[PDB]
Amino acid sequence: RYDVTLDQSDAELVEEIAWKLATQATGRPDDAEWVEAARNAWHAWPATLRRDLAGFRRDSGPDGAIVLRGLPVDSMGLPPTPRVNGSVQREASLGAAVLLMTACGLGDPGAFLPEKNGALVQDVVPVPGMEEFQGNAGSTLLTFHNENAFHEHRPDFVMLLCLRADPTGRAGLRTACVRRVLPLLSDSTVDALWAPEFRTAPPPSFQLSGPEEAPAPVLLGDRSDPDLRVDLAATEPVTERAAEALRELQAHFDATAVTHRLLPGELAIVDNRVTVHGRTEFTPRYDGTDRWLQRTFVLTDLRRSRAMRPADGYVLGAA
Ligand SMILES: NC(=O)[C@@H](O)[C@H](N)C(=O)O
Ligand SMILES: [Fe+2]
Repeated sequence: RYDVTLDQSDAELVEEIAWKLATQATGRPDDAEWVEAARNAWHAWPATLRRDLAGFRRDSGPDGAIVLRGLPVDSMGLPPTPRVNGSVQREASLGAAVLLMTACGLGDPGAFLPEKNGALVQDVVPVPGMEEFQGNAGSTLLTFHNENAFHEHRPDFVMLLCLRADPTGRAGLRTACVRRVLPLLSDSTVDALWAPEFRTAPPPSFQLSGPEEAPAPVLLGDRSDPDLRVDLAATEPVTERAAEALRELQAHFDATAVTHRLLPGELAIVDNRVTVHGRTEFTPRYDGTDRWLQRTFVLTDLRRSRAMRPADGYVLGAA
């Protein structure tokens, strides 16, 4: 129940709902009125899909991820893949519709002002000159991370909708769940990961060489079913045992990861409380045919971040 292919009937209904939202709803995706329309439209989805999503929200399973297949994307109408840094989806579209409806089903959408200018629907596309970036515009191997790990109100879910697959065949999303990793880790590493000996900075998407947060543990919550907070690029160990812990953690992420090559109309939803993600190295063409995902973050309890959301909006900033 973590790999869901829409049947023809459900696929046609969601298509209808997404078109209606994209073409008839007033305003544009970042407007509160559009998110409200998306929230109402979500409740028109077939019960089967709403039940699937509700089940995943309640229990994201041993891999902490779900992939839905057969969602609407306008492949014939799709323009060349953007090649600019900071690319975001400001205009109404089927992709924005699918993402924002689903976000309202799982919680609410949200974004962070310093990243992709706080857009609710963000492009994940390779950008010339950014090949070596540990982030959405890169094409070198992207290390495993919780999304925006530094942040107190980091995404609860990360949703990635494929508009255009990587035509080269080398790119794949990788997800690794701590539920697979924990039983395999050495006792010394587990003890290390519970200790406040790890310091984490914002990812480069926020800025370059940003200020690191205070030292804290990687593992959080329940001893048997913990959450985690780590970024193998942005998390610095404060002690020697923390360094070894990170090395062993990395090895087990690699060993336990599931690799997904997404196709158009496929939506991966990663539970960011328990699952890290990364991406394989690939060689972009930079000819408008490259990999194109759109990404929306979900906050399961938007209320918690009110102090960071002026006018009770969907964009989180300082204090
Ligand atoms: N480390 C991360 O969380 C990255 O995915 C970052 N949000 C980015 O878009 O590059
Ligand atoms: Fe990420």
